[PDB]
Amino acid sequence: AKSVIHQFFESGAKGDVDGAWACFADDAVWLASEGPEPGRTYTKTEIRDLLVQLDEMARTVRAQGMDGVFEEPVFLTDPDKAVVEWSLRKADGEVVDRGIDLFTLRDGKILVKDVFRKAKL
Amino acid sequence: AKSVIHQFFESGAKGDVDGAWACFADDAVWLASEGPEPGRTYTKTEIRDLLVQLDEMARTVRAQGMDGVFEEPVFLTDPDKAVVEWSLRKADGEVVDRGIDLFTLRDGKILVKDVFRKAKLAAAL
Ligand SMILES: CCC[C@H]1C(=O)CC(=O)O[C@@H]1CC(=O)/C(C)=C/C[C@@H]1O[C@](C)(CCO)C[C@@H]1C
Ligand SMILES: CCC[C@H]1C(=O)CC(=O)O[C@@H]1CC(=O)/C(C)=C/C[C@@H]1O[C@](C)(CCO)C[C@@H]1C
Repeated sequence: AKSVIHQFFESGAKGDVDGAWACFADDAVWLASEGPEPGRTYTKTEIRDLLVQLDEMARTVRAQGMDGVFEEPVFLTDPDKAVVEWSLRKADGEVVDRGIDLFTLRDGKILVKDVFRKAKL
Repeated sequence: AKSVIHQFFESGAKGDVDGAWACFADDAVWLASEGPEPGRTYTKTEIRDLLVQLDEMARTVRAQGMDGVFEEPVFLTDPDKAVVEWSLRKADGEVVDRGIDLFTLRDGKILVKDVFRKAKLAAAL
């Protein structure tokens, strides 16, 4: 892969939960886009179950004709940070979900995945 | 300022709506965190009222010990794009709101301000 962020999305796209989980450092956090904190902090032990959930949601939206698009990661001037823009589109192209992840890396592992999404409210 | 992004947050914090507005290109869009799009698109003519609404929003949080923090922009490898992380916090430090802006700049003006915020919830399902 071109980077550990590329590896994470490539594993996910493959359904390799274990491969994606291994992209995270043992002290990593996933800062979810919704929750009381605001957002929600998931530690590495808690992340694997999130990846299982996401794999089954991915297959369910695909069966409805939806298309999940993850843009190529763009690194910041700080090379240990990068953003990944993403969206969910109906089959014709309409966007129903859109967000961005801010990654923090350390020593080739993901240390923070900070997830944001538009509120279609 | 050290960039038009620095200028924008300097002028907004002063309540200088006109100065903050002038940071936007005439064809700029402010993509708000919430709406049906998802998010909500504001063109430059609609941004000024948003800036006034936000200006009286700031007074009401200011008038309650709440402080907003806007981090220095960090640019992408595309030097016309940058992220600004931000947070609103109570006096005692509790985080009330937190988000990130993705800026697209062009010819020294803001072309896109793409706003994302964490959703404060007990749970999503
Ligand atoms: C199980 C709940 C966990 C999600 C949240 O509620 C918030 C969060 O921070 O984490 C998750 C949200 C998240 O990460 C993304 C990228 C969602 C995007 C969607 O993901 C799909 C299902 C593909 C993944 O396989 C297609 C679509 C673009
Ligand atoms: C930065 C505004 C971007 C907002 C939108 O795109 C519309 C929306 O739905 O959500 C976004 C986020 C939002 O609304 C708030 C309230 C952000 C913080 C607040 O900004 C103040 C007014 C200072 C800026 O001058 C003080 C306070 C910390």
